Amino acid sequence: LKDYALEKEKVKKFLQEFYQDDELGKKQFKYGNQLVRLAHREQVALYVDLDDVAEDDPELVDSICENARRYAKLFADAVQELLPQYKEDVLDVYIEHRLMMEQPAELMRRFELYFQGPSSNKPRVIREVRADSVGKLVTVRGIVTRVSEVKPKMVVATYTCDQCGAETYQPIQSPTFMPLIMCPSQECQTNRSGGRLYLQTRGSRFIKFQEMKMQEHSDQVPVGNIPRSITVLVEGENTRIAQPGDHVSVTGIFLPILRTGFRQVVQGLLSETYLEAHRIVKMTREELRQIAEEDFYEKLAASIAPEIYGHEDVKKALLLLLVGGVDRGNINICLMGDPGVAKSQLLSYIDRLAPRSQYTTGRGSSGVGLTAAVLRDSVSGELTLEGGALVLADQGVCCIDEFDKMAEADRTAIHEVMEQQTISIAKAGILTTLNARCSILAAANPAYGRYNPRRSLEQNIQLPAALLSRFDLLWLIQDRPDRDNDLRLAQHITYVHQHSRQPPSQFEPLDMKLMRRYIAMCREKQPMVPESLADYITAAYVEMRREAWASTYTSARTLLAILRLSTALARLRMVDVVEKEDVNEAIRLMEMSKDSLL
Amino acid sequence: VELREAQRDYLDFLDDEEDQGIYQSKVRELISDNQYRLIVNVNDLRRKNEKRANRLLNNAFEELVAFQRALKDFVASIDATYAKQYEEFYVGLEGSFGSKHVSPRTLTSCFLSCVVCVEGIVTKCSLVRPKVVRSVHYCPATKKTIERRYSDLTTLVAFPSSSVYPTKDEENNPLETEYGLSVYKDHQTITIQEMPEKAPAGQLPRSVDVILDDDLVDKAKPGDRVQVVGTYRCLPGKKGGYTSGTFRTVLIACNVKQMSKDIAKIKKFSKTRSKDIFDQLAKSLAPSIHGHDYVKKAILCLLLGGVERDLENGSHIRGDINILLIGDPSVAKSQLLRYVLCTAPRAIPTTGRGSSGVGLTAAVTTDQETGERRLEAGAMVLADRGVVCIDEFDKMSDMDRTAIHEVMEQGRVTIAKAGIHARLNARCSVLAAANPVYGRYDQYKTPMENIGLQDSLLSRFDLLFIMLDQMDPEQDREISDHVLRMHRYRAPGEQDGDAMPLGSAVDILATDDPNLHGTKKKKEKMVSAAFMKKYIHVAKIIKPVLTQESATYIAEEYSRLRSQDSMSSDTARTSPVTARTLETLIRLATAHAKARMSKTVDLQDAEEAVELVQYAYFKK
Amino acid sequence: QLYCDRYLCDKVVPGNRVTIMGIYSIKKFVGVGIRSSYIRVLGIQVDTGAVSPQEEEEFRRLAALPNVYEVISKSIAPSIFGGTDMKKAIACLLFGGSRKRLPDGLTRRGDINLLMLGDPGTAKSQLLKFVEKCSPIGVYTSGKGSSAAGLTASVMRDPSSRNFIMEGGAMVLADGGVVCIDEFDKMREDDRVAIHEAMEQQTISIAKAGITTTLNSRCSVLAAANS
DNA sequence: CACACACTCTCCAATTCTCTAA
DNA sequence: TTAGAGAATTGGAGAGTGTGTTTTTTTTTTTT
Ligand SMILES: Nc1ncnc2c1ncn2[C@@H]1O[C@H](COP(=O)(O)OP(=O)(O)NP(=O)(O)O)[C@@H](O)[C@H]1O
Ligand SMILES: Nc1ncnc2c1ncn2[C@@H]1O[C@H](COP(=O)(O)OP(=O)(O)NP(=O)(O)O)[C@@H](O)[C@H]1O
Ligand SMILES: [Mg+2]
Ligand SMILES: [Mg+2]
Ligand SMILES: [Zn+2]
Repeated sequence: LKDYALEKEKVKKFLQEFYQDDELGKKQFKYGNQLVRLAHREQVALYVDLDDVAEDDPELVDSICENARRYAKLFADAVQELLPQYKEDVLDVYIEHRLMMEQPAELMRRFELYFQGPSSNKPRVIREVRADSVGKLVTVRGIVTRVSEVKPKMVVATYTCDQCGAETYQPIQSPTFMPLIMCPSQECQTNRSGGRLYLQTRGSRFIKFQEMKMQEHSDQVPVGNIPRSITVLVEGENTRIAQPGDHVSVTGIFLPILRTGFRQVVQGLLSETYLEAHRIVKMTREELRQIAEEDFYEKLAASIAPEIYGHEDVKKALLLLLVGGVDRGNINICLMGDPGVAKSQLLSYIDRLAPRSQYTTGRGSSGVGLTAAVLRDSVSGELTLEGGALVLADQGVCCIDEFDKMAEADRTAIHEVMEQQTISIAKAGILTTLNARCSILAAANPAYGRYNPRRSLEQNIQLPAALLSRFDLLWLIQDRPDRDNDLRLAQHITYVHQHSRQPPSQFEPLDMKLMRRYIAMCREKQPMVPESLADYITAAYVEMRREAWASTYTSARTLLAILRLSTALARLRMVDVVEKEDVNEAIRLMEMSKDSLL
Repeated sequence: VELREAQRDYLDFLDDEEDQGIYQSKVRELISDNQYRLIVNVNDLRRKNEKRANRLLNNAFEELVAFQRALKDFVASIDATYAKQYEEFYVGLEGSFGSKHVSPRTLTSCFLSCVVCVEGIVTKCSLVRPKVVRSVHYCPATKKTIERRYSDLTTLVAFPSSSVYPTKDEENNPLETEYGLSVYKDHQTITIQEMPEKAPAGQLPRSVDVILDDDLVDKAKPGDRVQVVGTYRCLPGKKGGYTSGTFRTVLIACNVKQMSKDIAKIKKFSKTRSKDIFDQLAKSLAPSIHGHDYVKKAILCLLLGGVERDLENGSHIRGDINILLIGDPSVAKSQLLRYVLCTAPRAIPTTGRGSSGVGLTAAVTTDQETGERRLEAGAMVLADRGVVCIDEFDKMSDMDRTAIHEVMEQGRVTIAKAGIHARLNARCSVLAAANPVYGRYDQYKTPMENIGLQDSLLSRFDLLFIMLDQMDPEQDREISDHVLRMHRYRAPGEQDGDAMPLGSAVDILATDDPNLHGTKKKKEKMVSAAFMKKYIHVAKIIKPVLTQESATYIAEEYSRLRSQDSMSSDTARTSPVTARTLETLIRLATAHAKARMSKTVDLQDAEEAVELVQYAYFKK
Repeated sequence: QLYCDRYLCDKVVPGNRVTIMGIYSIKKFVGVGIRSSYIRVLGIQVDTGAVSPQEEEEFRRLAALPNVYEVISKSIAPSIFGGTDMKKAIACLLFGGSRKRLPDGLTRRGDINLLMLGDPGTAKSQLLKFVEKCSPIGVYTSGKGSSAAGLTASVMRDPSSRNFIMEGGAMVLADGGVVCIDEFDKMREDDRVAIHEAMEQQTISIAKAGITTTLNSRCSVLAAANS
C-alpha cells in the first residue's frame, strides 16, 4: 500500500532540495531553476531524471517504475503546487481573466512533466515488453516505421452557456468523450432555462499529439519470426523528435488501449496496447590544412574504397559525382560489368560513404520500388505514402544494381527523374507529385555472359538509348585473369576473412566524416565559367566530336557533360571560377571512359 | 466443496522431502530460477497415486485447480514471500498419458475436459496481447483502493466476468485504474495442424486451435513440430438469448515441447578415432543413393556451412552455401533433396511449379483473433538459419525467382505491404534441383544453353553440378545392384509379407523412450543416420578460423584457377571463376574444418575444398 | 447439405458415392419467408473396406487358383476385343507394387504409371473409363479440361473466414487410387509440368499465400494420348 | 456491450367547475 | 352583479422497459 499524500510531499522535498553541481561546481539547484522557468512560462516541459531521484530514495524510483502513471500525476501536482513559490498568448489571456473572476486545475496547468528513465533499466527490444510490464516505465529501442502529422488533442474542453453566461469545464482522459449539450449550472437547471453549451476552442486547453509506430531492429529478431511493432503515442514537446526510418530509444509507460462500446464486448478481457512516450532519444583547421595539401584530390581518390585496386580515374569520377556540378548539376554515371566483377562492392562503398543514399536492385523487388508506395495499416485503415528508393535518396545518390533488369515502369520512372526530378504516385485513386533529385549510380550486366567489345553497348546491355545516354560517364568494368593481381586480390580477401578487417595498405584512408565535411564545404562553392574557358570548351568539344564521328553517342549533352564535370572539379578545387585543368580533366575522363568501353 | 481432498492428495505428492525429494527439489529449482509453473511428470504421479493420476487425466479442470492450489500452498511453505510475488503458480504435465495421446484428427469431441497431448506442426500464431486477470483501482474522493478479479471461458474456473472497469462510481465516487498495481498475463493463440504424411488417403490435414498463456507464448512459431499438453474445452457461441449447439473447441495448453529440436565428448573422441571423418560422413550421407560422391560432399558442406562474417566497416559476408544440381531424368536429384529434408533441422520443401513469390517470402493475412492483417512468413523466412530445397527449379516463373535473388544475395527479403515495411531475415542455404533445357542434357550444346537459367542467377550459387545418365555398363551394374538390394530390403520389425501401413499416430510419451556404425556391412564402416544428425547438430557450432598456410594455399590455387581461365575453353566452362568462387572456396574450407571439428581451417581443409571446386567447375 | 451426427462422422469422405437416409428439414438458423433446407442424416450406405470372412475366403480362393492372372486380364474391360497385353498392364497398374520406406527414411513409390499413346478409335478412352469404374479409388479427368491447380491442389480464400485454405485437386482426390487423364497430349506444357512431383515423389509441395505444406499424392497415373 | 429509438406507465400539477363574499 | 377560494378532471414530463448496433490465387480472353 501507499500514502500518496506523503509521496507527494517527498516529491516536493526532492524538487526543492536536489542539486547536482552543474556548470563545473556551481552547486545549481537544477529543478529549482527549471521551476522558476516553468513559473515564468519560459519553459513548458520538465524532464525529471529518476537517476537523480535514485540518489536520495531508491524506493521512490522503484515505486515510480512500478506505477508510473500515478507518479506522473503526483509529480505534476507537486510541481503545480510549488510553482507559486518560484514565481518571483491566447490561453494566458484566458487564465488571466479567470483569475480576475476569482478575484479546473488541469486547464490552468500550462506545463508538462516526463520521466527520463533510470540507467539501471536495460533498454528492451519490443518483443521483450511482456504483459507483466503493463503500467510500468520501460525503455524500448526500435526503428520508427511511420509517424503521423501533429494533431490537436483535447485535454480540458471549455464551454460557455448562452443563457447564464457561465463557463463550464470538462477534463478529458479517454481517447473518446461525450461533448456536453445542456447547461449543468443550477441557475439554468432550477430556472428550467433551456440553456445550452457551446465549445470555445479558443479558451480550451489542447496539446500537441502525434501517433507513431516503432518496429524491431532486423538484426535483433529471433530467427523464424516477423519483426514486432508497438504503437507509440507522443504528446507535447516530445512530438516532432522522431521521423520515419530513424533509430530511437523511447522511455514510456506500456499501457492498454481501453476502447469504447462495441469493441469492448468483441475483444473481451484482451486489449491492444500503446507506449505513452515520456522521453525520446535518438541513436577543424588542422584537418583543413590536411585538405590544403595539393595531394588531396588523389588522397581522396585513394581513400575511396582501398578494398578495390585500380580504376583510379573511375574513383575520381565517383568523387565528382558526390561533388556535383553547378546548379541539372547531378553527375549521373553508369558502370557496366559482368556479375561478381567487384561492381556491386564499389556501389556498396558509395552507398556507405554518402550522407543521403539508397542501394537497390533494378528488378522486381517485393519491397517498396524505386517509386514510393501506399501502405494501408488496416487496424486504422488509413492509406499513407511511404519510402521509394529515389525519394529516400532525394538530395543525394541512388545506387541501382542490375539496371538492365528494370521493369518498364521503373525505366519510365527513372526517365521522369532524369527529365524533371519528380515522380507521380496515387494514394487512393487521386494522385500527387513526389520529389526526388537524386543522382543515379547505375550498375548493369551484359544480356548474356561476359562482355564482348565487338558488340556496341546498347545492343549488348539491352537498354534504350533514351535512358543510356542520360549518364554523363559510361564505364565498362571488364574482368579478365591476371596472375599477380589475382593473387593480391586473394590475399586481401583471405585477410578479410581471417581478421574481419582490411589489411594495412601502406597508407591511411581519410576519415569518412572528414571526407563528408570536405565535400560539404566543397558543394557550398558556386563556380562560374569565363569566356576564354568557354572558347576552350568549344575547341575541345568540336575536336572530341571529330574523334567520336570517326569512331555516335556525342551531342550537345556532351558539351553540357564536360561543363558539368569541369564545374565539379572547380568545386573540388574549392574556387569560384573554373580553370584549364578542369576542362582537361573532364575531357580526359570522358575520353578514357570511352576507352574503357572500347 | 469436495476438492480439498484432491488438494490434500496433490500437496502430499509434492512434499517429496520424506522419500526421494524429486519434486521439492523441482519446486526449489523453480524458486531459484524465478519461474512460476512446475513441470510435473504424470508417470511419477502414477507411481505414487494411480487413482489421482487417472482422475487428473479424466477430470482435468477441477483436478488442475486443485493441483495449482496445492502447488501454491507448497511454494508458500518453502518461501512465503515468493509465493506472494506471483498471482498463481501453474502446473504443466509431461510423461505418458495413455490413450490421450492424439493428433488433431483423432482429437474428437469425447476428449472434452480431459488432459490430451497433441502432436502436430504449427501453421500460424496470433500476436501476443495482454489479458487482465485482476485490476486495482483507487478512489481519490475516499483515499481507498479496491480490486476486481477477471475470468472468462478460457480460464479454468471459466466464469465470464464483465469486461469493463468500475469507472465513475464506487461509493458513488469516481475511481481510476492503477495499471501498475494491476496484473496482466500474456495471451496467444496458435493453430496445430496434423502431420501431412499421416492423413488418411485423400483427406487434407486437419487442425485444432490452441491457447497459450503466461510463459508459454514464446515457445512455438510456424513450422515447428511440437507436442502440446493441455485441456480440451468447448466455447459456447451464444448470440444472446439464443444459440445453436455448434460450439468451437480449443486446447488450453499447460505445457509445450519442441519435439524435433533436441554427449559432445564422444563426438570429440570420434573425430580423433576416425581418419578423415568428412569422407566417412559423406559416404554415409544418403545410403540409399549410390555414387555421386562429390555431390554428397558438397551437400555435407551445405549442411555444415561456413561462418558468417561481420566486418568492422559494418558489412557482412554471407556464410551459407548454395548448391544447384542440374541433370538428366532419373539421376536421384529429387531423392537427394528428400534426404536433406529428412536429415537437416528446419529444412523447408518447395517445388518450382507449386510455389509463388508471395508464398516463398511473406503474405498479408487477417488474424481472426482481432481482424487486423499481418505478415505470415513464407518458405525462405521459415527456413531462416536452415535449408530450403527447391525441386523443378527450372520450372519457376521469372517473377518468382526475383524473390529468390534477394534471399540468396543478401540473406534477407524486403517487404512493403499492409502497414509494414520491413527487411525479414531469410538466412538460408538453397539446395536447388533442375533439369537442363530440352529435358535431357545435350552434349552437342554449350553448358550455357543446356542451362536455361540466367548468368546473373547462376552467379549466386556456390557450386553448380552437372550430373548425367551416362549408360556405362559397369556403372549401370553397380547402380542396378544397389537399387535392387534396396528394393529387396525389409525392416526387422515387419513381417515377411507385410504391406507397410498408411500413416497413423504412434507416439505415446512426451519424451523418447529408447534413451555408431551400421552393423550389416564390412566396407568402410558406414555411419548411422541418428549419429549423423547429432554430429551435424554439434559440428555446425564449432566456428573455425583461417590459418596462414591454408589462406596462402587457397590464394595460390585460386590464382591458378583464374589464370587457367585465360586458356580454358569458353564453349565448355561450367561457370566463370571470380571473387565469388573465392568466397565459395573459403566457405567450403570452413565447412570441412567444421566437419573435422578442428577449430582451425588447415591445409587439409583447403585441399579438399579446392578439389571440390575443381570438380564442380571443370568436370561433368 | 447434409448433417452427420456422432458415429456417422468420418464414415464417408469426398469422392465417395452414397445413399443417404435422413430427415429433410429447414436449418432454423432473396426474399422474406424463405428458410434454407438440409438433410439430417441418420443412415449412410456407401454404394461403391471391412470385408466379411466369406468374402475373404472368396478372395483367398481367387488368389490361390493358378490362372488368376489370366482371369483378371480377361475380366478387365471384357467388352473390349483384343489388347490383352495392355489389359495385363492395366491389371498390374490396378494392383500396384509395394511402397517401401528405407533405413535413411527415403520412400519408393509402389504405384505404376501407364501411358497409352497410339492411334484414335482404339478403346484407350474406354479402357480409362473402365479403370475409373473398377479401381477402389478412381478419378477421371480430361487433359484439356484440367489445370495445374485443379490437378494437384488449389489455394483459395475461404469466403466466410478470409483465410486462405487448401483444396484437393484430382491427384489429391485420387490419393490411394488411380488418376485417368484422357486426351493427355492436349494439356499445356506448364500444366503437365505440375504433376512431376506427384507422379514420382507422390507428394504435392505447396508454398503459396503463406500456407506451406506437403500433401500426399500416393496414386497411379493412367494416361491416354494420340500421336 | 453502452449509447440511442420507440413504447408503456406513473404521478405531478395546470386549468377549469362550482360555491362563496364583496 | 362580479370576482376569489376550494375541489375535480386531464395534459404531459419523467422514469422504466424493450430493442438495435487493398491482396492473393486462378481463370479467361485478348493484347502484343
Ligand atoms: N544412383 C542412384 N542410386 C539409387 N537410386 C537411384 C539412383 N539414381 C536414380 N535412382 C532412383 O531413380 C528414381 C528417380 O530419382 P529422382 O531423384 O527423381 O531422379 P532425378 O535426378 O530427380 N530426375 P528428375 O526428377 O526427372 O529430374 C528414384 O527412385 C531413385 O531412387
Ligand atoms: N477393340 C475394341 N473393342 C471394342 N470397342 C472398341 C475397340 N476399339 C475401339 N472401340 C470402340 O471405339 C469407340 C471409341 O473408343 P475410344 O475409347 O475413344 O478409343 P480411343 O483410342 O481412346 N479414341 P481417341 O480418344 O480418338 O484416341 C468406342 O465405342 C469403343 O468401344
Ligand atoms: Mg527427381
Ligand atoms: Mg480419347
Ligand atoms: Zn447556463
